[PDB]
Amino acid sequence: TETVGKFEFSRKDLIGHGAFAVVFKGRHREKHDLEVAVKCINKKNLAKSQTLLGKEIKILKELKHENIVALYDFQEMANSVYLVMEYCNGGDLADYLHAMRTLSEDTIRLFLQQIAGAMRLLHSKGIIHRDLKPQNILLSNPANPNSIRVKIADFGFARYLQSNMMAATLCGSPMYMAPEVIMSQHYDGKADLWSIGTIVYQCLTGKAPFQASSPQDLRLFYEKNKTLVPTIPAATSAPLRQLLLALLQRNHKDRMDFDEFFHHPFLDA
Ligand SMILES: CN1C(=O)c2ccccc2N(C)c2nc(Nc3cnn(C4CCNCC4)c3)ncc21
Ligand SMILES: [Mg+2]
Ligand SMILES: [Mg+2]
Ligand code: NA
Repeated sequence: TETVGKFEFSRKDLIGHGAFAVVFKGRHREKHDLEVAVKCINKKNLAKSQTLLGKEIKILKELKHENIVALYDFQEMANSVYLVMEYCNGGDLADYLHAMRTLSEDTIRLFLQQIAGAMRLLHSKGIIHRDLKPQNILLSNPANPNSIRVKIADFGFARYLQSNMMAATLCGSPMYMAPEVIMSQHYDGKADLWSIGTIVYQCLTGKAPFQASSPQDLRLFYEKNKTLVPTIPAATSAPLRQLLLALLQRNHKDRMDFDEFFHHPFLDA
């Protein structure tokens, strides 16, 4: 049993691992019924892990929203870092999609309304996420789709981007990266809208809109297709087709912007 502030956890209760973080289920030391998740360094990548957890604290201490994973407390020292975070009892969207195969349009709408709410706050604060993918969309059941609450997670790659500036750091997951990102170009907040389009498309169809054998293959594909149109099933509703066509636009200047996204007809219906 380890303690971090008024919280505790055991390393027996592993609920996630990646190259740059390990997450354990834990609880409040006084109110044992209050569940939390404690994110820790992965010692196999100590320096980068330490950097990314520190960045996540910096960003999440400024973001409070029902559709963003909460940061209850944290502890940073010279040689260790811990985050005490919201425990999402439904796991991730990736596992949910694997089980369901595809989601209904109505479920996609409910989830995307929530993602949109979170994105409105990121956008108003001038923050870009840069690692949106189903593994980083968590679910919480307060077990039918109307009651599922979605939370964007894993803000270790997120940054402030001033509205007249562009980012250029290569980060994210290649299958969810906007063309401009994977092509090593400058990008802005609209890169995350491409990622969201990709997630929506994957929920609808069970596949990636642009399949490739490797990251390199995907990049070459984007490079050689200056006009790029996703294959959308004919049976798709007209508003969802319109949303996907506008999000999955190769050239960022032309892509759907945040105001259009937040007010898109698909999200009313
Ligand atoms: C804070 N945090 C994270 O930063 C995060 C971010 C990205 C990806 C994973 C994370 N990890 C593991 C997180 N995972 C959970 N919840 C979670 C995981 N797996 N499960 C399953 C399902 C039910 N049955 C068994 C347990 C429940 N909440 C918060 C998490
Ligand atoms: Mg991130
Ligand atoms: Mg961009
Ligand atoms: Na993609």
